[PDB]
Amino acid sequence: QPYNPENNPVQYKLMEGFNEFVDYDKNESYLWGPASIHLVKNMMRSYDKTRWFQYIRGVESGGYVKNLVACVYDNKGILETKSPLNVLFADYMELSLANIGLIPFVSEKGTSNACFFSVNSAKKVEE
Amino acid sequence: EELQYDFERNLYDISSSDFFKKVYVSEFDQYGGEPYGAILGLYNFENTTNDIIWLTGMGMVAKNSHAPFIASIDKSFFGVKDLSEITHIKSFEALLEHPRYKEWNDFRNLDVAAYIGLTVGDFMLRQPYNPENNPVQYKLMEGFNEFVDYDKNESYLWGPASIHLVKNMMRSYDKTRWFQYIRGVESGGYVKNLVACVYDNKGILETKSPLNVLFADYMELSLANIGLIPFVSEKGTSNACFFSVNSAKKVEEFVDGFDSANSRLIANLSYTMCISRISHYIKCVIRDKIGSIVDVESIQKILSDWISEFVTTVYQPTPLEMARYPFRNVSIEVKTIPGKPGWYSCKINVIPHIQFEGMNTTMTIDTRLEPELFGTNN
Amino acid sequence: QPYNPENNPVQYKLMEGFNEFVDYDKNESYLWGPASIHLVKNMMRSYDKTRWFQYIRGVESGGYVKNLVACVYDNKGILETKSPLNVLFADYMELSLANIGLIPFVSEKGTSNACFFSVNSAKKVEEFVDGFDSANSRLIANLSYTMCISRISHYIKCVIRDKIGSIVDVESIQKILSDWISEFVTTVYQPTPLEMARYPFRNVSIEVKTIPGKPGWYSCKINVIPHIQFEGMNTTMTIDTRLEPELFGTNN
Amino acid sequence: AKNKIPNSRLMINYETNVDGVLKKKELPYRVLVVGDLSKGRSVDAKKEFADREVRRVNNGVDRVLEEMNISFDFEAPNFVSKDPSNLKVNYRIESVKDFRPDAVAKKVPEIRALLEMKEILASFAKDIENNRNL
Repeated sequence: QPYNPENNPVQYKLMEGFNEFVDYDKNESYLWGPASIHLVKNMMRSYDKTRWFQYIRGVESGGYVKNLVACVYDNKGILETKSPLNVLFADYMELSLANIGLIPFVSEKGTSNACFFSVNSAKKVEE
Repeated sequence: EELQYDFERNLYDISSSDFFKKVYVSEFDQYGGEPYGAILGLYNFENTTNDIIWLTGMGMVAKNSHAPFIASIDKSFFGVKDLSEITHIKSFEALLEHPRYKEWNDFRNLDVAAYIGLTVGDFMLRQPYNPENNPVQYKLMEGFNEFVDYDKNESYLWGPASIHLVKNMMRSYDKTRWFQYIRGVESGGYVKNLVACVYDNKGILETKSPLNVLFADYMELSLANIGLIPFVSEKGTSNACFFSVNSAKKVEEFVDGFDSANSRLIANLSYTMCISRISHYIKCVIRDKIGSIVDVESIQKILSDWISEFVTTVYQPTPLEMARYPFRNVSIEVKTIPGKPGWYSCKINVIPHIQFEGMNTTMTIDTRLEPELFGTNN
Repeated sequence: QPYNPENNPVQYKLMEGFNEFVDYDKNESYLWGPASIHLVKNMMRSYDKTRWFQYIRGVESGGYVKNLVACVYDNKGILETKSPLNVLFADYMELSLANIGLIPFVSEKGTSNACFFSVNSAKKVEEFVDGFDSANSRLIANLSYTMCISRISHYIKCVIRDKIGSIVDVESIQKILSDWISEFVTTVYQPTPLEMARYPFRNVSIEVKTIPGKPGWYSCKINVIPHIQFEGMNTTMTIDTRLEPELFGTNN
Repeated sequence: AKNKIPNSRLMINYETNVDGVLKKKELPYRVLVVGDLSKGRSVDAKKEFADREVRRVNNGVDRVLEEMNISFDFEAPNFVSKDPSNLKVNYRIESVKDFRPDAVAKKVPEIRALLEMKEILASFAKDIENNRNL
């Protein structure tokens, strides 16, 4: 989360006043990271708890990824939240990607969370 | 700082932590040593990503040493410069959804957090010096009682509620024996006679409430969900009480009713204080018969014959006479393992007497209860 | 204990004033003795009282070693006591030594006492996959048993020497040797440790059998399972809330 | 004697030996507290953390304090005595009542100079001398 005083204040020192410190961003260009992390970071989870890798798909089962680093900002309104994910995949996007051989990291709107519905390789599915 | 550097250096190697080597392997682990119980952090912890480790480490110890680490949280937590202005926040439940607490929500999910118990509000521990109020006890000739101080709004010495919290756990031990007696008015936390304050600005000695903040009713609750211990005051009464005594552990929700209830009892600090007292029984007393010839059916005897005097279903009159019995019922299924002949592996499970926590109520004029007065046939 | 006037005064003579007599020590260098003494001095105890060597382990059972020669000294404070033992072993030290094949003489802090929790030989403990094999090596490393099994050798090569010329059989030697050891094997447990340590072994087999060629010669083969001692245990506490569903169940 | 007395015809001995497992005294529920008390000014505080003997408070917070050499040499505005140099409060804490605005005036040498006059100056018998009555 970018650095604001009222939001995500830089932890200053015990005397050096620093918490009053802003950053400079607006639209979409302030640090990102690939979904692959949470994907693997769930395979790890799907091993300490269970033992195999069935527990990395769907909401109720595997990929849920709780509590992500969202973002909020006060441009003119009243702290309009910013979804943690790069892109807000719809339903048929979740599927129409699985056929291409991609793993979509779809978000629940507002919930500030995600889930892996599809976990397909790049291998062709044929018919 | 001398602990900040300690845990932050040995977070991934706690057994080598210097402090850990002055509470676990020092007095709790060693033979003739006297173990500790319920540490008391006199500090104030913010939402910083440094002070978050401090708890992560101290809890890493407490978890193992079995000693619920109680502390307090600064007003800097809620992102406000005056703790009194926390009353303005509607629901802290919706607050923690803010991405500013992301690091914190991760910590609440850790297992170690089930031993941390953070308190909100600070009691006034000293009355400032006036001649007509709290006069300095002068000497037998050196006139000194005529001596004033200089304060007004809100800046004259405070102390964290955590003290009275622990100072009630002590009380809930000399009187009773376990830690059921630290909640509610009638039962535990009442904290009688606090150091209030009075001052004559222009009116006629307008009293000042002993507590930092005058929590309302739904504040008492809307904090318990965040994993905080509010030290709420009775307006004017110059007293307090702990309604909630929850750890920082997440409460979850779940679909299955049983699972939902599990997480509600685990978050509850008062039980983990009690369950901890069993660990101080096992790794303490059974050490005596470490070489004696015993069996699966013998260890289930010694360990059960003890705890049996502390489990009931019947309720005794008054709270104190019943808080003698913390638990409701217990299972103790020990069993030998293959390979190691002299080794075993126990697995107990305790259901503590579930405390009251609140209730809804729908009143209504039925007029159907007694049909003899409103029925057709007459 | 080193010699001070107020502490451990030298017993002077009936006129020669000598009790006022000091020594010179401070940190850690004033006479020591190996723990092995008390170890053996407990095996002796575990013989006059009981008869075998089960009574040399643990607090409640064997090794307790009451009343040791501590030390006190007034440097500047007020007689700061000095623990009788060389080293103040912690809990996992008691164990983490037993695996190396050592016998730690651990002390109770302040109590001015000790106890032998572990009594293992220097034999390797191994591990193995098969559970039985793994347990074998755990009992063999244990010194207290090899002390007992040894006492059977002191029975055979000692007593059966009497009937060296007598006419006996495969079925007769299995009698004399068994009828003896039989009074020391049980399964039931007696109250208190001492009253039960009378019985070291759990059960025994004794299959002797004559060999071809040598007519008057035999070849025995016994096998003893000693009463396995306590050694430790893990424990997982948890709030189940599923034990009594009458309070948390749906139906209400 | 291990040699053992020669057995007579009627040897009575009287057994006085008793076996049994010793008792264990209860454990006082210890409460550890951890906070910056000395601010880095005490015998056990000035030492490395690897070796800080925990206190006990057997007596009370009055004597467990005095057991620690908690002094302080912090400067403060001067309004007593002559010459320059700000007032230097320098004394070790004995009891907890030391922070009482009174025990301070008894401890700080400079302030005690004014309190010393209030014993003599204010004790002027202008009521015994003024009350003459013939």
